[PDB]
Amino acid sequence: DTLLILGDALSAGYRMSASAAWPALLNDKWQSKTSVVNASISGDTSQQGLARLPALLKQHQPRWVLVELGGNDGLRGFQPQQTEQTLRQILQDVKAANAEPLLMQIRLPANYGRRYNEAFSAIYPKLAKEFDVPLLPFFMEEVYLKPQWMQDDGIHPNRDAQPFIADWMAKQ
Amino acid sequence: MIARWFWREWRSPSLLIVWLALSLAVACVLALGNISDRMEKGLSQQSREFMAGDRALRSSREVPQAWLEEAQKRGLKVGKQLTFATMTFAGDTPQLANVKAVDDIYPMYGDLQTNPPGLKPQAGSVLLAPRLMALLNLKTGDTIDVGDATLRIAGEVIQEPDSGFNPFQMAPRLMMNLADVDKTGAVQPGSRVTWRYKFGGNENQLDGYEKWLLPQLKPEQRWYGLEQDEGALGRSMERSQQFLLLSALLTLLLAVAAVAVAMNHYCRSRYDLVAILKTLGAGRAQLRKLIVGQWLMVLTLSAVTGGAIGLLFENVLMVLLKPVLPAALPPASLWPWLWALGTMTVISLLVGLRPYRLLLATQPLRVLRNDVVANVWPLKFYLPIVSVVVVLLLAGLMGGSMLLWAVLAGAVVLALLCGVLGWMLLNVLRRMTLKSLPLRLAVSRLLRQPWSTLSQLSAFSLSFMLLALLLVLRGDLLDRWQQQLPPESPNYFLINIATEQVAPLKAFLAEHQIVPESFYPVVRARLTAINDKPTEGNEDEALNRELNLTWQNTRPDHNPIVAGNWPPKADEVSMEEGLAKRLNVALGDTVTFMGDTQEFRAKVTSLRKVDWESLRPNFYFIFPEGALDGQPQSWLTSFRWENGNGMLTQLNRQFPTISLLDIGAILKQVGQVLEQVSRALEVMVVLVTACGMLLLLAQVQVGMRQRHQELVVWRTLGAGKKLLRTTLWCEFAMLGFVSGLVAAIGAETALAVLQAKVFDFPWEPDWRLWIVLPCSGALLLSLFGGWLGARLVKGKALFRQFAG
Amino acid sequence: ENIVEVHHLKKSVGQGEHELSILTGVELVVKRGETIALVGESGSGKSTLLAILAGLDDGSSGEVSLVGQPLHNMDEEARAKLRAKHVGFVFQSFMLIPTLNALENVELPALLRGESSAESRNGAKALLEQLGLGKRLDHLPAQLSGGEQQRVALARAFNGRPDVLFADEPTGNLDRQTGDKIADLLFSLNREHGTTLIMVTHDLQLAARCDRCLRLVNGQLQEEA
Amino acid sequence: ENIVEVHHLKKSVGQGEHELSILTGVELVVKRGETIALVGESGSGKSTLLAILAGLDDGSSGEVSLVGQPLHNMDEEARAKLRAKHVGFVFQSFMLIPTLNALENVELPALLRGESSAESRNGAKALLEQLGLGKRLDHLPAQLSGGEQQRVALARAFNGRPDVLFADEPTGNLDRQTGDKIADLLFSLNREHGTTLIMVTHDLQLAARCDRCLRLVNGQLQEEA
Ligand SMILES: Nc1ncnc2c1ncn2[C@@H]1O[C@H](COP(=O)(O)OP(=O)(O)NP(=O)(O)O)[C@@H](O)[C@H]1O
Ligand SMILES: Nc1ncnc2c1ncn2[C@@H]1O[C@H](COP(=O)(O)OP(=O)(O)NP(=O)(O)O)[C@@H](O)[C@H]1O
Ligand SMILES: [Mg+2]
Ligand SMILES: [Mg+2]
Repeated sequence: DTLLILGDALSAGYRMSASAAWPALLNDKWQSKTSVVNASISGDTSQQGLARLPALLKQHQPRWVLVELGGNDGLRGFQPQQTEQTLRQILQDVKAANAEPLLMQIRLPANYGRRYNEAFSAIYPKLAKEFDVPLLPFFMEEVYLKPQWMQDDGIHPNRDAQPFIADWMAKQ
Repeated sequence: MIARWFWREWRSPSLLIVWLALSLAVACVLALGNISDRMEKGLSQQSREFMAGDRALRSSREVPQAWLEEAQKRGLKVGKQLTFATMTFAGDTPQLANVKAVDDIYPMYGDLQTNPPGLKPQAGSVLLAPRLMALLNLKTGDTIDVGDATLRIAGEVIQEPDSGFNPFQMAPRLMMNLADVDKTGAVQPGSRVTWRYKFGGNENQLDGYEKWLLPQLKPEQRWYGLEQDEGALGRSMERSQQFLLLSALLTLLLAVAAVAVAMNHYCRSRYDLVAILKTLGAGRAQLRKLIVGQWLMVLTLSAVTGGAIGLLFENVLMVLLKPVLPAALPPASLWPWLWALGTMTVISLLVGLRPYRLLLATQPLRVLRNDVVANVWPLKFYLPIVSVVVVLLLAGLMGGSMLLWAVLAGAVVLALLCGVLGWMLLNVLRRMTLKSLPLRLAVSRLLRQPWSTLSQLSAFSLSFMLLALLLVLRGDLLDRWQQQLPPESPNYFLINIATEQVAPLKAFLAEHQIVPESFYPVVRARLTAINDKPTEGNEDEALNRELNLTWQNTRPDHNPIVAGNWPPKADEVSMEEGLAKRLNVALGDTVTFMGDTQEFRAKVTSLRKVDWESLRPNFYFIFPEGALDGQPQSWLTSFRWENGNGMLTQLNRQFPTISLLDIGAILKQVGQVLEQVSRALEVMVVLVTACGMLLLLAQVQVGMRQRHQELVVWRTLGAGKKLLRTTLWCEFAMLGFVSGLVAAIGAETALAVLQAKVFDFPWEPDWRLWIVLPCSGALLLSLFGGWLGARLVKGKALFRQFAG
Repeated sequence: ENIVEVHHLKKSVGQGEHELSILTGVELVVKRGETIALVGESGSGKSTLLAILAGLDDGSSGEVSLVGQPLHNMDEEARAKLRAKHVGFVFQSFMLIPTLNALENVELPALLRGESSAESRNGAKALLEQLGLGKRLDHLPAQLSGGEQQRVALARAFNGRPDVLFADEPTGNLDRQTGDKIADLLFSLNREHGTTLIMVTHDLQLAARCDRCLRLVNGQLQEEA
Repeated sequence: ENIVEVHHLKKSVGQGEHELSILTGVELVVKRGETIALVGESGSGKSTLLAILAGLDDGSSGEVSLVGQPLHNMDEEARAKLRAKHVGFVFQSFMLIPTLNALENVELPALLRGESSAESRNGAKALLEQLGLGKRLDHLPAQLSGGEQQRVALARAFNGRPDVLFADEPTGNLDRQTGDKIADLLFSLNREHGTTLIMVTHDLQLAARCDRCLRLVNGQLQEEA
């Protein structure tokens, strides 16, 4: 069994080595039974994620796929319909190729705007219900009240939060 | 009694020329120092205005108010700014906006320009970027819901002075009053809200509050100023400061040399007076008081005249250059006054000390008949002591900067080369036969007194090499800045461009009469292993964060290959020299990259120079076409366009996934800074060149004064004026040729050292200097000597003036 | 025939109260080959009169003709050329170069005349050795006595080889033997080369040896011997 | 009684080949009130011998005693004090100040002696007018003739009012009348104030007028008259 991770620097690792990223830590924790491979790349869009999708699907071919994308798209700001359609197509492609998608419930920070945050957060339960996949909660809130787990920018967690993120994902 | 003495001596030609040279040196040094200090103060003030403050404190959360209360008690002015991002809605259309909130204190420094100008952040109204306004198709007087609160739109913002020079701020600018933030309710825990704190006031209270806060600093807090910044503009400011300090050092050294020559001439002239006063058995205290009183009166008069002339010259220059100058500079300090006065006094005293004690010990007759003087304090020991003293004094004055070390190394290598070449020239000339008259006359004049020839050669050589160093440094800096900022630089950037979307994008550009530049592909990969050794654990940024690899086809224009061959072949990469050095990577090393879970190895086959100050896209690695075709590729491009904004909105609607970036304000500001500093440097180099020309004229006139007796004897015998002019031309041309020849190598050495350890630029030898400097210096000296001899030959009954 | 002609030459130095009248009109007729001696007291104007006679200065008024050329009508360049061509002068303080040795000092006029170094040096050495200065070739004027400097100046004048020679105090700082030798050399040169000689000295015997003797009294020349 | 004593005084100038031997041992005994004349040829060493006799220079070897004080054993300061106290000197080139007038030049020693300006100026004016220099008070040495400069130097020496006076060529640049006047003044000063006089000149009559006459031959003194 192998778990593929496809997302942003939250899993790719912002300004840290590949082993420093949390998915590598989770793979180390799960060496015996189920390996973990990270394919996340920072700054990707939904269209860019779709472009990178076939290569990863053919190279890895895992049992489960962790799909956490659109968070940076929401941060930069996409109209809900376009990003919803692109994510729908990506999920359809992932489920088509004998791969179980894992969608992460992403909620934009409360200062980003309540209306858009609610509209963007309501997408994930709808997609999870439509595709019948678990929806792990937005654990960056667990980092919201942890300045020691964050960096100067406040966007990416520090290396200290990486073990915590790996532990939380292992629990999930 | 002695008043009539001094009044009559002031009319004497030798004392007159010595005093004129001293006063000119003092005035020029004082004026140059004052101008440089005022320019530096203006640069600091404009840098603060660009930063909109004197001290910056950036925090991710709320700092305790007690520190700000302490700052208020200290009297320093403190301002708070809150920056974040929100998703506003033009009706149904959502759009990200970078929201900023300031108090009434802002703008603390500089000026904020809005559309219409004069608007200020106030309650009940907000401001949007013109790009944002066009994207949301709103206008002045509209009401928009920012965050969770709806407010009226006051207008657009032309430019904000404190906008960071970051070419990654994709979010368009939004502005609102600091009091209305709680209306939106965006202030919540876990929010990426940045608190900037601007501090302004006198530097004494600034330092006091800084040292008060130093024990209280926290990791979440970043406290700094402007010089500590690693930005390219800050480094350029540092280079400008070093350039001004170098100019001050050069003019100080030129003044030192001129006053040293003048003091030597004066002390040699005073020999007869010393001998006659000692003959009558005058009291040692009495004669000492007389000689030191005359010397100090001369020094004081020269200092007063130099100060007055320098003040008047500075006022005239400020009046004349005011339209060229940006604004009225703040007044400077009195440190240049002390610098000039101490330099003059110390140099004169150290030059004149040895002859005074030597004549005190020596009998008057041995001075009169030039017999063997007392073997006390030989020059073989006197010169090293003087060199050590002046080196220590300069180090104390300028804090022992490495540029001073480079200058002194150049000076000593110039001195040794001058000595060796002078000995060789003396031998060859003694082995040489001639046929023309003025050539033989100049040869004889040089041969008879070799030590004065050596002294004049050294002075002219040092002056020429200092001037050449200044000119070369100014030219190199201007050329580098011009290369770094092309006037045709694009003012807009498109990022996150898809490979399938470039063709519609290319058609869009072609329809819009836009000629795009190279579309840079981007692949995100990390250098995991170097020479089969993993790079994990290394603290180098390139080995920790992501790398943006790319491939091209045409040879880079701004990155000439220093080592290696273009283009790299299959499994070959053109690497940057700095990265190769910092990663201990040499040519042929195996570099292993991981990107999109795909691992590929390349061989370093080309070393290239990359300047991060350049606004063009720059990369740590370059691949050939076909190396990373299978890797996923994003695309980046830039274009220049200022005609309207509707096409931008149309492009955004057609390509919402493509990020748009505006750099117009940053480009305008950096251009303004560069042109201001360029004007400053041009004025500085012009004035330094003028002062150097004046000092060279003074030295040539001193030499003519020293040769006056033989010239007037020749004219009395019946020498033609044309013959005398030709002889002076030949002699001074040969002197200037040799001086420029040695100064070429001296300037090469000094430039190499300073460029290696001060300006951090690659050194290159220039044969153009080696050719121009000797002939140019020879021509200048020949013209000066010819004009001076033409002036001197005028008059009647000049033989009566042989004694003087 | 008349090489030197003077008409109503006057000279005045100073201004206002400081003004002093030196000459009261000079009339002088001198042909080639004559030996002219000038006598008087110190401060009487003999030196300045001789100097303006040589054409190096212009008096208050008058006409001066040297070798049949109006010196006042000529410029400084023409006068310099005439001096380099046919005129030699000997001062009182010897006006010597402090930075040059005796041999170079006497060789200098020949070099200025474009002559080669070898012949000029040989002639200078001959002139110095005939004056007994062969052991002071490398010595400097500051290293030498006043009589040695006077002999160096005389040797330089001889090296000039002029057709007219003006000298002031030629044997003032010399003993009887050296003065006699210098006078014999000067008379031999005048008799051989026909060079006109105008000497100003206080030696009564040497003045009497000259063909004509003029005393300078109250700015006027009077024939005496 | 003997004010000047010389024992085996020798002087040599130069080095190696340039070395020249001037003196071969000098023995001299001079008491107060004597008039000593020195004779010889130019370059014989009279000037340097007189100068080292005045104690301004040190010879190769020998013992020199002035007014019963070993000058060689003293330092430059003691010699300067002795010169300011009892010694006056007159050079050949008059060593005059170019930036000062005659009156100030002669008044300078009295000022250096601490005397007030009025008395010093009156004495200087008297010395100049008795020499016939009353009309050249404001004139400069460059503005004056060589004889005028010599008279200025003599007047300065007189203003020094020393007990011993060394002079070189006192009447070389003077006519017969001025030389006679200077000699009469010097003899009157010697007879009145008892000031010892040591004069070096080429005038045979003036040398014979002195009490003793010494000729300098091959670096040795020989009694002549
Ligand atoms: N520059 C001057 N300023 C004032 N007076 C001057 C100047 N030059 C010359 N005189 C006067 O003119 C006089 C004549 O000078 P000079 O021609 O040297 O006299 P002389 O009788 O030839 N002397 P000498 O050759 O020594 O016997 C001087 O002594 C002064 O009185
Ligand atoms: N500094 C010196 N270097 C070399 N030789 C010197 C030096 N000083 C003196 N002499 C020699 O010593 C000689 C004597 O000098 P000096 O004492 O002036 O001679 P003098 O016979 O007294 N001359 P005068 O008084 O003019 O008749 C000189 O002429 C030189 O030959
Ligand atoms: Mg005269
Ligand atoms: Mg002598």
